[PDB]
Amino acid sequence: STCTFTSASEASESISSCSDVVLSSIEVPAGETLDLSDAADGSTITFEGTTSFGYKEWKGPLIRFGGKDLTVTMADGAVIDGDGSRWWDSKGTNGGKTKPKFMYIHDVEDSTFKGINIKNTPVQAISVQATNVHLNDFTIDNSDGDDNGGHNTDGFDISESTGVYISGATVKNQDDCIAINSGESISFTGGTCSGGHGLSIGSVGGRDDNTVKNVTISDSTVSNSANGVRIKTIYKETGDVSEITYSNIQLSGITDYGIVIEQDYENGSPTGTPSTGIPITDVTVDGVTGTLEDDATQVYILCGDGSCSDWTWSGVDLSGGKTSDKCENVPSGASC
Ligand SMILES: *[C@@H]1O[C@H](CO)[C@@H](O[C@@H]2O[C@H](CO)[C@@H](O)[C@H](O)[C@H]2NC(C)=O)[C@H](O)[C@H]1NC(C)=O
Ligand SMILES: *[C@H]1O[C@H](CO)[C@@H](O)[C@H](O)[C@@H]1O
Ligand SMILES: *[C@H]1O[C@H](CO)[C@@H](O)[C@H](O)[C@@H]1O
Repeated sequence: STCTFTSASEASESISSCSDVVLSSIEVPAGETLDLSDAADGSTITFEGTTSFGYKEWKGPLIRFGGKDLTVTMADGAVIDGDGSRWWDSKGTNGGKTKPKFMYIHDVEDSTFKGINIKNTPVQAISVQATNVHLNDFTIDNSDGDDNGGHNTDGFDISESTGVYISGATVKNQDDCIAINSGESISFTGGTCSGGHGLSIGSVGGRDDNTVKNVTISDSTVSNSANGVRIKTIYKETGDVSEITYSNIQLSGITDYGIVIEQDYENGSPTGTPSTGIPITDVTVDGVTGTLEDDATQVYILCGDGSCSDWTWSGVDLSGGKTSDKCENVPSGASC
């Protein structure tokens, strides 16, 4: 007795009483969240047809998950379409129109999301605040944003999580493919990132949680993006970044930085001066290869005095771009 919902109200009202849920071409009203947070433990949720959202300049989120032992999937041909170009104005979260957050995978545990297919989010696509979740074969296609004013269209923003396993994601966007602001035991593998800002740890600091530990980013590609591999920490803040592994990352058409690790962020931009309250230790880089554009820098490491240590750097083989003469306090295991 699968429950089939054709409206947001039906879902919100009835989801908790259902073990098998079908969300059939829901047109979510403007200014409302498609609220699935009261989903029954152990239930299955399937998206069918096109899920859409009415236009309002508000903060979202457009979709909110919640619960335990969930299985979330998409029917053949199904898509969750944010139709973000309605909001896009080249300013994203920094100005212009108020733009809603898209998908919150918050207050979720021991659940698997499979084949989630998303197009044109207003700003950031997925906010993850979860425990022991698998996010498999996602497609987050914000490629329309390149010519239609997309900005801050992050793939996965991760914070306050433990055990988040992303596999097989494809992210076409205008900002970070993934951004880990905090978390423990986070992995991203078999990913295809294009258009944006790369595979990022940070910015780290100034939040409720400023600890990143045990991150593995591997077997993935990053194309036509500002950065390949990145770790950013905030000037004069505290936290800890450790046990980070980048393995078998292939880059193409990188425009800014192949690998960039810097401890000098303030107000969303580099100051040029690092600080030492957010140590970055036990970082392994093993096999980062590919191509950089003419004005890109291969490697830029801007660490505080003593605040980056115990790095294991090998197989860094980049072609094109420039060599930095601005690196500071580079760990013995590494090189610009
Ligand atoms: C770092 O993260 C990995 C997960 O990315 C943790 O290892 C796993 O633990 C269970 C134990 O059976 C395995 O089934 C999983 O397959 C493991 N995951 C992976 C990707 O290998 C690992 O223990 C963490 N390291 C710590 C906490 O020291
Ligand atoms: C989802 O929406 C329903 C009605 O739309 C509420 O009753 C429920 O609390 C949740 O907000
Ligand atoms: C949600 O759906 C259930 C049926 O599964 C209804 O009983 C309820 O009133 C709401 O429509």
